[PDB]
Amino acid sequence: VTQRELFEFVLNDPLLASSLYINIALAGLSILLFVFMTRGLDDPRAKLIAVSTILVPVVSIASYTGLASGLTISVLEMPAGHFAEGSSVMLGGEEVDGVVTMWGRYLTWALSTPMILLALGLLAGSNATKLFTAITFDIAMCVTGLAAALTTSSHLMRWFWYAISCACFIVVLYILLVEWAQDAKAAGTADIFSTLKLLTVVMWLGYPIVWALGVEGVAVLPVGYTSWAYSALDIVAKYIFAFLLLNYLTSNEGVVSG
Amino acid sequence: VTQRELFEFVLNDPLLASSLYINIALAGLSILLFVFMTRGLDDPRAKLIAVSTILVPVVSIASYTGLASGLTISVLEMPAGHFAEGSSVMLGGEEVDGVVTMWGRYLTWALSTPMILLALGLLAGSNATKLFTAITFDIAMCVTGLAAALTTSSHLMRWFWYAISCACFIVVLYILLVEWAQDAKAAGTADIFSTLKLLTVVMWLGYPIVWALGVEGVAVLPVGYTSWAYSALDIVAKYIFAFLLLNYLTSNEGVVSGS
Amino acid sequence: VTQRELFEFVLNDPLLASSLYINIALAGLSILLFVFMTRGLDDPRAKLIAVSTILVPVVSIASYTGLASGLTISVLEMPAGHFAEGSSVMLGGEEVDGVVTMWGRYLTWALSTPMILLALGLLAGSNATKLFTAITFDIAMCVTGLAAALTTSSHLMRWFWYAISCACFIVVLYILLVEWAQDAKAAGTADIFSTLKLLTVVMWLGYPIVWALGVEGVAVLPVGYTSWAYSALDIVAKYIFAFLLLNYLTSNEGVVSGS
Ligand SMILES: CC(/C=C/C=C(C)/C=C/C=C(C)/C=C/[C@H](CCC(C)(C)O)C(C)(C)O)=C\C=C\C=C(C)\C=C\C=C(C)\C=C\C=C(C)\C=C\[C@H](CCC(C)(C)O)C(C)(C)O
Ligand SMILES: CC(/C=C/C=C(C)/C=C/C=C(C)/C=C/[C@H](CCC(C)(C)O)C(C)(C)O)=C\C=C\C=C(C)\C=C\C=C(C)\C=C\C=C(C)\C=C\[C@H](CCC(C)(C)O)C(C)(C)O
Ligand SMILES: CC(/C=C/C=C(C)/C=C/C=C(C)/C=C/[C@H](CCC(C)(C)O)C(C)(C)O)=C\C=C\C=C(C)\C=C\C=C(C)\C=C\C=C(C)\C=C\[C@H](CCC(C)(C)O)C(C)(C)O
Ligand SMILES: *C/C=C(C)/C=C/C=C(C)/C=C/C1=C(C)CCCC1(C)C
Ligand SMILES: *C/C=C(C)/C=C/C=C(C)/C=C/C1=C(C)CCCC1(C)C
Ligand SMILES: *C/C=C(C)/C=C/C=C(C)/C=C/C1=C(C)CCCC1(C)C
Ligand SMILES: [Cl-]
Ligand SMILES: [Cl-]
Ligand SMILES: [Cl-]
Ligand SMILES: [Cl-]
Ligand SMILES: [Cl-]
Ligand SMILES: [Cl-]
Repeated sequence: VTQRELFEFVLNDPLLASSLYINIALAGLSILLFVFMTRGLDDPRAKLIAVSTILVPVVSIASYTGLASGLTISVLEMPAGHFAEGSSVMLGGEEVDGVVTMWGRYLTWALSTPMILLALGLLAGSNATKLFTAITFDIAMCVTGLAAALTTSSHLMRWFWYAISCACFIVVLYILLVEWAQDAKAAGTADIFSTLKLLTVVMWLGYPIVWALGVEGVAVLPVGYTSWAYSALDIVAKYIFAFLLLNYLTSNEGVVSG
Repeated sequence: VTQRELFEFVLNDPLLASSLYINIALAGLSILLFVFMTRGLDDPRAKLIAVSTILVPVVSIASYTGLASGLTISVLEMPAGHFAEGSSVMLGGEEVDGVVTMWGRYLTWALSTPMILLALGLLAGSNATKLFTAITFDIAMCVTGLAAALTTSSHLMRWFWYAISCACFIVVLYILLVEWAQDAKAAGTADIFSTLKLLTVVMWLGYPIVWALGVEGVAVLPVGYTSWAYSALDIVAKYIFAFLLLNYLTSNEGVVSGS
Repeated sequence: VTQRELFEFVLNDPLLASSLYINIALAGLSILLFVFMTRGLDDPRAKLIAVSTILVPVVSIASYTGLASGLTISVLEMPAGHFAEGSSVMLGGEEVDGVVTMWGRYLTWALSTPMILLALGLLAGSNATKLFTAITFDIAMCVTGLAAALTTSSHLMRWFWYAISCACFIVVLYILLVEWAQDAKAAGTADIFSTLKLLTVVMWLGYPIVWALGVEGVAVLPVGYTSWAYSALDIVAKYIFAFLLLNYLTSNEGVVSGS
């Protein structure tokens, strides 16, 4: 399959196309809004938190460009027994075996989610040890999930990588729910943290669910539905999450200064 | 050549399959042990050393799964003049030109090795400059080793990359043997450091040798033995190494405190 | 299109081959020269700058080896509307459609440019916030540049990434020209920083110009000429830039010794 065919496949499919191009527009508009909102920051620690946050939609716009252009999408055949094995996709007038694997999402999450975690950790006044733990295991979760999506030799290996990824995820969840909830009180950011933490935990839990229900998993959701589900999660987990963090940050630059 | 053909290819050859699936379980079992061993730590600095150390077997289980699943393995045709050139593999009933390239190892080494170094550097009370130097050259060592294995155009190029990788390695060896060995004194970990240090250097020194002997080098060793050589080296350079460091840490948390 | 075909295409193409092999040599000689020059450094901060600087030619030799070997080169077909669409390369013995894409340059810039910036920011006495910002957007610039060259589906998509990459570039430019220019005055390195600042801004502006003029862009410059333009830029932006920064550092260790 050609990159252009996958690019044409995205266009031609209103559902799939809208899920991608809307976030290219939204992520781009977010970057511009966030830069305008924080233009007045003077404190370097507050600025560090703002840059880290702004990088979230910066990575997002590139991720969606990679997906919509076909650069980071592949057509893969599922292993023996996989709920979607034997499926076909059809590019233009031709029909090919396999499923539309949008691995570009999983790959870029390894870049954007560490930035969400770094911004949140700093906001909560975390120490280096916890930031390092959250971030490394977070990256490990994103990479093993990518590996699971790219494995086509065995149906079991796929879910095994999915398990490894879930294990790394509980670590991140633990420091978010336990560790940082405490740190935030000592930092004077318990209020905004509890909000972002609640949002983060609930929205993030959605990704592995969507993964299991879409073509990658048990395939009960079509490609266009699974994509909008992720694009919807991103809109909250990234764009509104960042708007709320930066909205607070610009009104509380002094508290975050340290 | 599909991923499916490489997966089962690991089978039908218990010599190769064992070296892989065995470390998957040893890595996982090591992770469990370490987590319960370090349940007592409370010092943020001692906690850093532990997490850094625990990540080694974490990257290892994923690395072996990538290899075992056929995800990070390929069949490459060696260049003219290469000893393994003109070889076949046959992923089943059909035989194809090339050799079984397990690049999956070299790729993850750029992730695991930096963590081993992070742990050691912290133990010795190293400063940032030395940590930065060790980790950057260690990563360069791994990536060029990976490039060496993927180069199929020229035999001399493969060896040129090998040479570059060796130059980066001496940089790591130098900080281990000369720099940190001295920092460990001011940190008060010279004792445990010398131990881990001696272990690390001897074990790492074997990876390039294995590479040179395996199918990607002179090809005197079979993919099964080379895989076991590495698999054996990891058990020491990673798991047992992690245990020694962690064992010390749990018993001497106040030594590496400074928090 | 095999790696070998690419490796042989470079050879038998004097322009292209010379733009690659010459810098494998210049990078290597630069590494030796810089190590020799910095031998007497003792302050940890002074040595951080030096190591960060030396890593520039280390990444560079590996980059050029990757290109000369054919490992990081590919033949791609340009999208409709591209002034290089439907082009032929005549690779090996048979004419092949597409353009020789040396994407290995963009891939390694993501590793080398952050080191140039770390060295400069340190030289200017930058806080961690500006260093984080400069380096992350620099990496974003490089990765989206690589994505642009790797995009064959749409012509518009290629220039859009180029646009995103440019946006990231202005952040780096602003930090160099606005932020660090003022910081260097407090760090007592105003003179040398302003010099390296300018050399850097001028040479870096050269890369997107070459990208746009070369085969990746409007194609007014054939592959061998686009390659020499990049190789000429690297000699100034990397090797002589590093030579000048180290020349200053070794005569002013105390000025940047700080902590
Ligand atoms: C808006 C935007 C993109 C919009 C896209 C749109 C609308 C696409 C529409 C597509 C359509 C309709 C498609 C239709 C299809 C076919 C249609 C057809 C006609 C063909 O048929 C169909 C029908 C579905 O099939 C991008 C912005 C993109 C924006 C970018 C790339 C911005 C970059 C900014 C940066 C990078 C600033 C950074 C600033 C910083 C880091 C500032 C720093 C300060 C701190 C500085 C310090 C510390 C260094 O001193 C701070 C205080 C934090 O601000
Ligand atoms: C146990 C495990 C895996 C076990 C696997 C086994 C037994 C596999 C067996 C396979 C077989 C027999 C195959 C046979 C083949 C048949 C093949 C065929 C296809 C036919 O079937 C045949 C026959 C040869 O051919 C994994 C764990 C995997 C575990 C993972 C991925 C864990 C992640 C979590 C961590 C590492 C927590 C970390 C917690 C930390 C760092 C907590 C923090 C504390 C500090 C707190 C702070 C910093 C947050 O404040 C600290 C003190 C550091 O602990
Ligand atoms: C010189 C060199 C290479 C030269 C290559 C040449 C000339 C190639 C020529 C090719 C030709 C002509 C080809 C022709 C083709 C065919 C021709 C034919 C005839 C065959 O037909 C044709 C015609 C085009 O088609 C490499 C060096 C290569 C060098 C390397 C790889 C060096 C590594 C060193 C390190 C990594 C040290 C590092 C030291 C450090 C970091 C020291 C640290 C100090 C601080 C210490 C601390 C922090 C640890 O405490 C410090 C102060 C920073 O120095
Ligand atoms: C901007 C993107 C965000 C916030 C992405 C978040 C992604 C996750 C929390 C993904 C988790 C997964 C698992 C826990 C199991 C395996 C599969 C994944 C990758 C979907
Ligand atoms: C867990 C894995 C470990 C500790 C791996 C260590 C690997 C090395 C020290 C590899 C070194 C190599 C060279 C010095 C030369 C070229 C080839 C390599 C990659 C095998
Ligand atoms: C050693 C390499 C150096 C100094 C490389 C510098 C590269 C740039 C400044 C590249 C910038 C680019 C853009 C701003 C737009 C898109 C294309 C690029 C990647 C050429
Ligand atoms: Cl600042
Ligand atoms: Cl993303
Ligand atoms: Cl802690
Ligand atoms: Cl590993
Ligand atoms: Cl030092
Ligand atoms: Cl480079």
